[PDB]
Amino acid sequence: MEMEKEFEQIDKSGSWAAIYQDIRHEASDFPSRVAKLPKNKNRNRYRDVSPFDHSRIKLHQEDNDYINASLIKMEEAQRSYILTQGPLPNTVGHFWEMVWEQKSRGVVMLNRVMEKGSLKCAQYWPQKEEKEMIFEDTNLKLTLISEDIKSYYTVRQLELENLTTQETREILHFHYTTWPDFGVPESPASFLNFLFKVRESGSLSPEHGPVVVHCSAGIGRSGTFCLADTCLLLMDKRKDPSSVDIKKVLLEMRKFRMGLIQTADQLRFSYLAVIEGAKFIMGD
Repeated sequence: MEMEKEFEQIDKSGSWAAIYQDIRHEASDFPSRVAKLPKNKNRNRYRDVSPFDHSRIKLHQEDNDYINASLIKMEEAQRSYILTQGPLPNTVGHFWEMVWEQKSRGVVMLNRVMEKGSLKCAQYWPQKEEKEMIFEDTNLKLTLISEDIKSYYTVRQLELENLTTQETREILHFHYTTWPDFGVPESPASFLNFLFKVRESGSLSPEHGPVVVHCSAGIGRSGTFCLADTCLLLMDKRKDPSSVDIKKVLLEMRKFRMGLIQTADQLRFSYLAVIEGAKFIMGD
């Protein structure tokens, strides 16, 4: 069923809450035993959001290999993503260790450091060229190279240095700065424009490790980003684009991380973004 017609059907009947609850009911449940060990309590931002054991990212260190992050591997679309929580004061060094070990090119950030008067993630990158950051626990140095501030997003060039080997890499930071404190955007135009800028940079492409994407918990805005991308890519690839079923794609992605798409308003926005974005994929 063409999603655009499905969309008007749900909208006129006002059943978004009922659709969303069906998804929550049918979603996978796998163990997350490592996340729940007592030695990891200060590595989790929220008690109710954990990576499944089968899909978690492992840090390459013998001490403690745990980080709240998951590998979402989309086999038909041929895309992979790492979804993670906003880093905590005690995990900023683990976060950049993961970026290094997984060979990522880009970091995608969908929240502000402070929202609703409260801190949603640590200030984990440097704000001035001449004031670099050193992560002593993981032996990394991070320097701000340049910054381009636009009306709806900021793109930063960063240099990450492995202090053990003195290798350096360029990391691109894509920061969407205008998601509202409550609710979802009224139009998907600026979110789609952001997604295409990430794509154009090479950060989503198979010559690099998976992109790292995060918000505060790493499941809501982050889920919207990867669901819209994968759905638009499948519409590009298939003979019949109307065969793409966003609810089935979302359930496949929830085999790899719990809770993706947090509200019925986020589900509706995901539909809207894919519908409007297809009016470029089909050729515009």
